[PDB]
Amino acid sequence: DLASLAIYSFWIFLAGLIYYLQTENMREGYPLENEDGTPAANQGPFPLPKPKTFILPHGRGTLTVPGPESEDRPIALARTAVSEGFPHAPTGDPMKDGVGPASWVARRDLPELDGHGHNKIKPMKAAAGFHVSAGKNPIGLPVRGCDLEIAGKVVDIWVDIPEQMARFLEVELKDGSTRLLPMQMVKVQSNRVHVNALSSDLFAGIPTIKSPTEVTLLEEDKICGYVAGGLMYAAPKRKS
Amino acid sequence: ALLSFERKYRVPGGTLVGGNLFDFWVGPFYVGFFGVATFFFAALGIILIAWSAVLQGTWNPQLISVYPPALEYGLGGAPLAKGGLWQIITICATGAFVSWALREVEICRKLGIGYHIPFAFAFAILAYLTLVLFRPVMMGAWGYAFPYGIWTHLDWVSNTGYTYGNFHYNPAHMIAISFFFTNALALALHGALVLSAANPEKGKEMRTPDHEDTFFRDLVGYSIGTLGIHRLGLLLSLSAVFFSALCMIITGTIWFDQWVDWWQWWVKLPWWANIPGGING
Amino acid sequence: AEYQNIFSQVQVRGPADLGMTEDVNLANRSGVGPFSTLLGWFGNAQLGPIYLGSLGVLSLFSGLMWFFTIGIWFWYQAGWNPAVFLRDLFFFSLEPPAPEYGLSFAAPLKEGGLWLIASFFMFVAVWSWWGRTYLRAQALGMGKHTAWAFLSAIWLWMVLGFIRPILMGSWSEAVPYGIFSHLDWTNNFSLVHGNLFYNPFHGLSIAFLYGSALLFAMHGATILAVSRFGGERELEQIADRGTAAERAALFWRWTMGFNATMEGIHRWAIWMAVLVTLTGGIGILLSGTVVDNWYVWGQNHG
Ligand code: BCL
Ligand code: BCL
Ligand SMILES: CC[C@H]1c2cc3[nH]c4c(c3C)C(=O)[C@H](C(=O)OC)c4c3nc(cc4[nH]c(cc(n2)[C@@H]1C)c(C(C)=O)c4C)[C@@H](C)[C@@H]3CCC(=O)OC/C=C(\C)CCC[C@@H](C)CCC[C@H](C)CCCC(C)C
Ligand SMILES: CC[C@H]1c2cc3[nH]c4c(c3C)C(=O)[C@H](C(=O)OC)c4c3nc(cc4[nH]c(cc(n2)[C@@H]1C)c(C(C)=O)c4C)[C@@H](C)[C@@H]3CCC(=O)OC/C=C(\C)CCC[C@H](C)CCC[C@H](C)CCCC(C)C
Ligand SMILES: COC(C)(C)C(=O)C/C=C(\C)CC/C=C(\C)CC/C=C(\C)CCCC/C(C)=C/CC[C@H](C)CC/C=C(\C)CCC=C(C)C
Ligand SMILES: CCCCCCCCCCCC[N+](C)(C)[O-]
Ligand SMILES: CCCCCCCCCCCC[N+](C)(C)[O-]
Ligand SMILES: CCCCCCCCCCCC[N+](C)(C)[O-]
Ligand SMILES: CCCCCCCCCCCC[N+](C)(C)[O-]
Ligand SMILES: [Fe+3]
Repeated sequence: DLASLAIYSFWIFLAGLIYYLQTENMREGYPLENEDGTPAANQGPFPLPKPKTFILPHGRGTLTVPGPESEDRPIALARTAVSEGFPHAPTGDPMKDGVGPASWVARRDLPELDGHGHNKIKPMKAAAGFHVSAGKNPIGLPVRGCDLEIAGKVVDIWVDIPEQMARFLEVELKDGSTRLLPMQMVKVQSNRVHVNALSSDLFAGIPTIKSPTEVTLLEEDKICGYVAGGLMYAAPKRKS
Repeated sequence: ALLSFERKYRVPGGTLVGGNLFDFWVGPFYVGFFGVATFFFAALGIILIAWSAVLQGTWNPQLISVYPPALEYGLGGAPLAKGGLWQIITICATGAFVSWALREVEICRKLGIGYHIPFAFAFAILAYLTLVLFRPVMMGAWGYAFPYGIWTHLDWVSNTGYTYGNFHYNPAHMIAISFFFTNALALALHGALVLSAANPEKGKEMRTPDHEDTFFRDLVGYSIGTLGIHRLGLLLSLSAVFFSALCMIITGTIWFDQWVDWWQWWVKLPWWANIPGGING
Repeated sequence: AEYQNIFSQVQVRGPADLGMTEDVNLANRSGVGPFSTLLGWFGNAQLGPIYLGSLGVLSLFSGLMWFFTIGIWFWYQAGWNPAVFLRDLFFFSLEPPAPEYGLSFAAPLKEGGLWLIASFFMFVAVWSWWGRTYLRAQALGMGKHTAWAFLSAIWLWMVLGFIRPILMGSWSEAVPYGIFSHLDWTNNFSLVHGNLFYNPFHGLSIAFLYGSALLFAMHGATILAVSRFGGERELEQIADRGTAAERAALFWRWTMGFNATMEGIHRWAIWMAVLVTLTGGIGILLSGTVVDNWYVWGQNHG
């Protein structure tokens, strides 16, 4: 009957749909590889989808996926076993090298632009008409690392103009240079800003930005990467 | 075996239990100590379930059903064929679930991300525990739990419901449903919003978040924003399930009568209780 | 403890954002509204502006007419007494015409006519608002996802109070406007058709509802888990994969064996939610037109 028809029909629809859904999520990081980077033998039942090309605004060109994949940065890792499936140990300083939970991707070295073609993110000093409207203004508060030692002082807030949001705290270190600190990895308190991931001694290692009034996708990744990695690698310096 | 960008992430560490012992992968999958735990609990449980199936004398999945002990057994142990098997199976499920959560924690650490996912999952686990542990205890027999079978479980739902009248009147049930509906609404929108920006009209350039915020203020005069909608989703979801637990944990424990009748409180407020006319006067 | 990013710990404000100006008729957009610092702790603090236009007004006017046409009926039931009105608010009900009138538009007002008026108002209200979702997108050059997603919802509503009442031969088969009454109608609709738990569309529909919660839980917690690497900035992540997208995909690959991309995850999303009322609509449509009792149907399968 009709009902039987409809339901049998639907289970068929649903199956080609999953198939679709699945092949679309195969647009990045495919095809699969062996730990040595050579193409892996068994890529699953699903074919790579036919490529699609994105037209990036503000004449930043195009992106076609799937496409040639490459890390475009050295990886300082060495195998710890003779068969597949085991960890790869950092061969240096994982933090300094950017592997592990400290990994960063070679994103473009251009900043994210808003709808108008202006830098999406800005130090608040250069963002005409922005102010802390609620909560504790961090600016001026010392910054404490997981080792409970003071590392610097907030000397500005880098805001996201189109979404009117605090993205990073800029921090002034003992030598007078500054670093960005992701907003998402610090606790703003009444008398201090506490950073659990990094011990005071690692703040200097936080990668620097080439221009003082801009951050690029590459530098966001290298920074967030680094600060995140502290959680696992600063661990010996963290006390509470 | 690895995604084109996976290797630099596959470093040692992050394990909660047992150091480097189980710190490794199997194909795409991460094992970890709890990798093993869940496997063991999952193996055992499925076994017991098959064992129930022979005692039942059917291999047909639409028929197979593992029932809790009958009320006469209260919160004591029961013979295998008479409810023990379900009790173990329930222990094993719990073991599986919790372990699966703790593995999520272990992966979280290795990758250096937040614990929001293990977190949210614990709500699912807590809803399940409400229906097979917290409610039966409080009620006083494993027998109030739902049976493990594809349709028999739908039956428990239907019977348990109709016991208190039309269950629609359970007030926390009303609230819990509003989230389920609301969440789906919001998942519908979020998905649609991002896709429409990433896949504009033919030959046009990718839109920006600015467009997303504009599209919505134009539409309903407000936009919760890209960070917001993700906070929103997590919340509606967790809330739906939170109220779902609540509506059950109260049902049969502190309220055992017809749910519709509980509304008489409102209608019988002394200031309008006796005023004639309307529906109730 | 570590910061979780469920609530902002510092609010920043700037000049009211009047938004992108594509092909949008700027004469129609309103003025910026105030800013809720309340809202600001969760998401955006800025209210408005909003776009009026012709369809917005028609929609918005029919919308109120519907609501009010029901409202006066409730008052008439309450004996115009504000006390009764409050006491009995969820008990009042605007019911469709009796089965006697069939698909007739001649039912007396106290006997079903008023229901038709209200519905007519809702019909126009809803469709115009649909056209509104479409146009608003067109004017910004965006995909029409939202309008199509919306159409799914519309499907179930169309079926409940219009398509099914018409295929059954009478308006009496439609849903009454009322809080407790539309609950009862639902509960009763299942009883009559032999328990909707045997309607496999109903069962499918529940799977996608349950799933929507499962997914929006998964997606939300994930994006929050990696917002420490600017995860929420999904459009740029699509355009240039960040570590965020990577950690996201990998956490999931390592847990359950496969994974999404940032554009990908949102396709899972729109389809999981859209299938709820899509399947739903179908389950209800066959109910009572082709299948009288899902249990009997369940025994044979035809
Ligand atoms: C929480 C609310 C009620 C209840 C009310 C209902 C109602 C009402 C319905 C279901 C439906 C289903 N229920 Mg139930 N269900 C409950 C508790 C459970 C439990 C549990 C351990 O707590 C589980 C595992 C299930 C599982 C299921 C599926 C068989 C089915 C589709 C659900 C779905 O899409 O979810 C979304 C999740 C996903 C898409 C992720 C993938 C889920 C897959 C499908 C899981 C299948 C597991 C199953 C085959 C058993 C495996 C166990 C062993 C390892 C073999 N229910 C409680 C008692 N359930 C629907 C149905 O059609 O089944 C008859 C239906 O109509
Ligand atoms: C006793 C009750 C019966 C039963 C009878 C029914 C009936 C009858 C129906 C459902 C339906 C549904 N049931 Mg059932 N159901 C039962 C038990 C259950 C259980 C359970 C036991 O755990 C669950 C989980 C469900 C779950 C569900 C949903 C999956 C499904 C509706 C999805 C939806 O989101 O629509 C919500 C979305 C809409 C209604 C879309 C409307 C969109 C419109 C356009 C909104 C306009 C707004 C308006 C103009 C006002 C404006 C707003 C103001 C400005 C604020 N049922 C039992 C067996 N169920 C529906 C279905 O699809 O079944 C197959 C349905 O018709
Ligand atoms: C795919 C399935 C899900 C879905 C999707 C969906 N719904 C949608 C969309 C989509 C994709 C839209 O684009 C569209 C939308 O614009 O949302 C922002 C819509 C929408 N879904 C809505 C509601 C809705 N969707 C629902 C369900 C669902 N929608 C599904 C679960 C439900 C239910 C019953 O679960 C409801 C109630 C609307 C918010 C919106 C469609 C708006 C519309 O058509 O308006 C027409 C008429 C008016 C303008 C009426 C206004 C009259 C009011 C002023 C009266 C009430 C006054 C009241 C006392 C006010 C106070 C409220 C307080 C909280 C402050
Ligand atoms: C809290 C909000 C919602 C939510 C969230 C949620 N679910 C989650 C997560 C999150 C955040 C995960 O991270 C985790 C996941 O990895 O998803 C891919 C998970 C998950 N949610 C799942 C299912 C699921 N979630 C559901 C619900 C929900 N999940 C909510 C609505 C439902 C239902 C019925 O609504 C189901 C069916 C899994 C796909 C996955 C967890 C997988 C897992 O725990 O693996 C460990 C266990 C096994 C491999 C099998 C164990 C076998 C048992 C020992 C025996 C079988 C016993 C069982 C009781 C029989 C039941 C029979 C039925 C017919 C009744
Ligand atoms: C404060 O008092 C005043 C008077 C000021 C008020 O305004 C108060 C007002 C309230 C008390 C209002 C309360 C309103 C509610 C309780 C409403 C509840 C509504 C629901 C629960 C609705 C549920 C389901 C509705 C459904 C499925 C409607 C479907 C409608 C349609 C598909 C429309 C079909 C079209 C029809 C039959 C006519 C078509 C005619 C043509 C010519 C095309
Ligand atoms: C996480 C534990 C879940 C267990 C589910 C039910 C187990 C019942 C345990 C009772 C065993 C014996 N008793 C009555 C003497 O306590
Ligand atoms: C978006 C893809 C995920 C879809 C989930 C498919 C599994 C649902 C199984 C429901 C069982 C249903 N049925 C028809 C017997 O009632
Ligand atoms: C519904 C769950 C689907 C998970 C898919 C997992 C893909 C695994 C690919 C094969 C890897 C094989 N193995 C375990 C033999 O090494
Ligand atoms: C109801 C949800 C079911 C999810 C559908 C299962 C998809 C499995 C995809 C496995 C992909 C294998 N691969 C390529 C990663 O090895
Ligand atoms: Fe998202």
